[PDB]
Amino acid sequence: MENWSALELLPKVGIPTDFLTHVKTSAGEEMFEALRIYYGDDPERYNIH
Amino acid sequence: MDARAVAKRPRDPADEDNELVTALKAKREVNTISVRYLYHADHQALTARFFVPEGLVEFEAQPGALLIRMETGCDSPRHLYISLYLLGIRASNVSASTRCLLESVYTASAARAALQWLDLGPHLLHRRLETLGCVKTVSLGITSLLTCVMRGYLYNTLKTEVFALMIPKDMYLTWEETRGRLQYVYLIIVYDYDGPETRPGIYVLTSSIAHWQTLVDVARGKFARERCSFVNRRITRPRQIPLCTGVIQKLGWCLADDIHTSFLVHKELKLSVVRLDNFSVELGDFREFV
Amino acid sequence: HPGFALTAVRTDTFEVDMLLYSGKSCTSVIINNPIVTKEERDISTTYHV
Amino acid sequence: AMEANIFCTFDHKLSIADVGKLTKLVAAVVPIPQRLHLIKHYQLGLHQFVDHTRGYVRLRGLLRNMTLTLMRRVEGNQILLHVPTHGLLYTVLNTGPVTWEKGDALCVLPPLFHGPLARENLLTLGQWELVLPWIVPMPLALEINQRLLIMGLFSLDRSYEEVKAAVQQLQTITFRDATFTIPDPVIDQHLLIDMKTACLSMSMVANLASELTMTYVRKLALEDSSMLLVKCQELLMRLDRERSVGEPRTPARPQHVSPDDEIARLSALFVMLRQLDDLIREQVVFTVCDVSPDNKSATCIFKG
Amino acid sequence: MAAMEANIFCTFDHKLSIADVGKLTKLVAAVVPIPQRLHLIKHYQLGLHQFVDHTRGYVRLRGLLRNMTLTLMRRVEGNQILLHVPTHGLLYTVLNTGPVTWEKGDALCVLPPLFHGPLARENLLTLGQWELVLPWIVPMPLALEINQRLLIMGLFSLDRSYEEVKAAVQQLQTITFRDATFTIPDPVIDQHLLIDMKTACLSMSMVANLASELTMTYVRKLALEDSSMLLVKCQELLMRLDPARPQHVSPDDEIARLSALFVMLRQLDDLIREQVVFTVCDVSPDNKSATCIFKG
Amino acid sequence: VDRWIRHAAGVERPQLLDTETISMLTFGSMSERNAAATVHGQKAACELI
Repeated sequence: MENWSALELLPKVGIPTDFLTHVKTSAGEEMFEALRIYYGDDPERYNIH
Repeated sequence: MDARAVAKRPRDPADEDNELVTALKAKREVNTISVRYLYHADHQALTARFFVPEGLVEFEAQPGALLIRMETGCDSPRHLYISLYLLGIRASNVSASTRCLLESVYTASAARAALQWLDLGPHLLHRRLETLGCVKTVSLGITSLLTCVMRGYLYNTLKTEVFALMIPKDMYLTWEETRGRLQYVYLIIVYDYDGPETRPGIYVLTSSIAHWQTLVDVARGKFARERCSFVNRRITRPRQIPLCTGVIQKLGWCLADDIHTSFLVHKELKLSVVRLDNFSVELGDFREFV
Repeated sequence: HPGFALTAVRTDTFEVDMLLYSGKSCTSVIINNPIVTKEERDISTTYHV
Repeated sequence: AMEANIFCTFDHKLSIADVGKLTKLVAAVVPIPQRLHLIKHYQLGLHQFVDHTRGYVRLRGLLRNMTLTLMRRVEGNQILLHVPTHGLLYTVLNTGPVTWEKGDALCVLPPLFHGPLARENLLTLGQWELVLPWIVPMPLALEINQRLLIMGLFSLDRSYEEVKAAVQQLQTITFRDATFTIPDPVIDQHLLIDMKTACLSMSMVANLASELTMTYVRKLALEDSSMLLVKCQELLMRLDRERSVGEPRTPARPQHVSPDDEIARLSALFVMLRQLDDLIREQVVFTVCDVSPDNKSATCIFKG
Repeated sequence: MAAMEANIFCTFDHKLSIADVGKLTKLVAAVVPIPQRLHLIKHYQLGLHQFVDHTRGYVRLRGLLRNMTLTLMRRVEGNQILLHVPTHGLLYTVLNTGPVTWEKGDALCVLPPLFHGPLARENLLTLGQWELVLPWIVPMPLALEINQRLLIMGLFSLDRSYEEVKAAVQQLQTITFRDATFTIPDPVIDQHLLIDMKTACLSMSMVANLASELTMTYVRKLALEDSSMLLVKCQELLMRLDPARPQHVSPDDEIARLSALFVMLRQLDDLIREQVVFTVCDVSPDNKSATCIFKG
Repeated sequence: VDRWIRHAAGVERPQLLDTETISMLTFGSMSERNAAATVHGQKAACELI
């Protein structure tokens, strides 16, 4: 798996991203390559080994 | 809603002023009552007062005992509270020397009513009993006002001393050879069905076991002798239907390492008793097994 | 005499006062500042530094 | 704002007189089907679980999964509700038919309206009404569950008067400071399906175990480590009078049952037990410490 | 002695690869049984793996797991493992390991691990001749089906030839449940069953005598009149053959017989029961998290 | 025969509970009684025919 975590910590200038058929359907159709979601707030971004 | 509001640590009641003090602070009017420190504001243990007849106060005057309620078919009293030591005259497990010992202490006429009521009925003894808790801070009088514990450690007020729980040596037994770091205290009643009458057979039993399945498996060990009797009574007596070879229920748990033997002293007579120390109370309902 | 040739083995326990030896700076232990965890249990407040 | 609370609303506007009938139930138990936050009053109460052809068992089994929730304080167009934490004391309310005594175990049961009228209801509001469960003491509750099952065992044979004379007495419980007529599950002659669904579960083991167990007793008997199996095989005779040289000295056993069908007899033996299990036990929802005078409110430590 | 500590630190002697520590971060809030309950346990005591045996009996793992003390993992900073011990009756988050849909509101029970279709157990942690075998948390109905079959497996073998024993074990080892298939690793007839198998057959026998004749005849009378989809199936489970009014109406004695029968179903039915622990409230849409309350 | 051998050896005859025997294999027990006086120390021997 491509490692995540660091994407949630390193600052980004950010983009006004837009795409059709909602954020969820684009991930549920696997049209994107790597993906990850979480509905809670796991402190994996807080942990730093 | 404010970001500082979630930054706040959980509120400390001890830092805050007392509710009685706060209303006085708005008026700045001193009162004779010492509101600076309310008592029993810190006890996790829950308790409730029990009025008791004067004839059953003995043995309970020492802190640490067992108050099991006893329902009765009389309209008054409807519930005569019973000490576990008072129940020892009834239990078959007690030695005849130990039984004769405490039985002389129960010369009170109010105590005499208890033995009359256990025998008259056809109902089994465990159905009429109900665990409540343990003695502390005896009131003593014609109508004793015990402050029985419901769930928590026995101890003196202001935490000055932690009361031990007392259990008679004859009713105590250890299944394990090596004590664990923790062991729950399961009060247990086991009938030995026979013929003319079904004797009881009390056994308080500390054990490292917690799960109900393994707890009743070891209980089938030494108590298997009653298991041969309960089945033999079935083929012997059609229409008669004996039920429940025994009963187990949780009473609490202890640190195990603190346990040691001791003896009570009341009315000159001595009685050796196992002495649980930091016995947190955790009530458990009767659980049937065959 | 049986036809066996018994050959018991026997472990023993000799108490010994061993002497360790090591060179200078053979290893560097690293330490963090000790932490004081807190606990509550009515009768007592056990701590575990 | 330290205390947690479950808010509720009202679709119908309350009458000012109706608001005061909730203040008579400040401490009453208010079971909730599922833990949430905002809750419409249609979700509130046991009334949403009311059924027609379904029997008493459906009302009780759903109640076991319901999250019991004590009433807190009515506040205008709201209902505060707190779900008790385990092991803490709380002042509940004795809405139950029988007066409480100190130290009694308590377990929730669905309400049972009977024949003659007594107390009825106060919170009718557009078809829906705020029914509340009884809070019977546990030792009596075991007696209640035993009656409804046995009264349904006689449902098959209502035709003879001697059976009806017995069910008429089982209907009348007699206990301390109370007498009641627990309603008969039988109605419109034929029994309600939920009781018939349960009554078979008792008759299964009463019959299915009368043949399947014979094969497994003889093999375990060889050990005799507990010796009881030597007498346990004679426990299966199911008889009272002593045998009189009719020679049924040994139990009947199944003959050449198919190995696949033999597994099905045991695999179905326990699925019946999974349905019957709900009535076998009653969790102690509350344990009273000292009843308050007037037998209204009573402080109790929560359990379970 | 201090009462057993609420917070437990687990530290691993073997050096850990980065692939290992990443699995632990996703493993947070999983149920991790421990035996010692020491304030600073070694990783060898951690997990269920040390109790594995050459027999690999699924039965012995059931009773040994009941002596375990369940704990919830928390804060996996660095090498340290914060195994908080939940208090009874309070809410706690829970993270699934075994693939089960978990319908909301069902009772949960800790269970010895099974295996899904890959059989690889892949993404498991191996750590130098050691593994971290975490027992599954399963819905209560699955705990019944996984165990009621296991009691049958010791019974059916008692009278059948060894070729016919494997034929039944081959079928009973698989258990479908909520779409997903499941299968029991290495079932083992053992003395661990015989101590339990005997009391079950004894409980089967005492119920046969407790029943009143009306309680057993209730279905055979019902077949004479009513017909239903359930009643037709029950006749397949029973011998075919071998109003006159009930022979004896003694309601005070009838109800007293029922009370002894409840002692059996609080016992014999409990042999397949495992003590309930977590109580689900709201399952997460990913089914990887759920709030829970109450313990065994 | 099984009981007669024990008198020839002096070994005590076990009557362990079936629930105890399960834990007996899962762990162990100090089945041998401690001597009333250790004149020297722990006994130690084995056997290899």
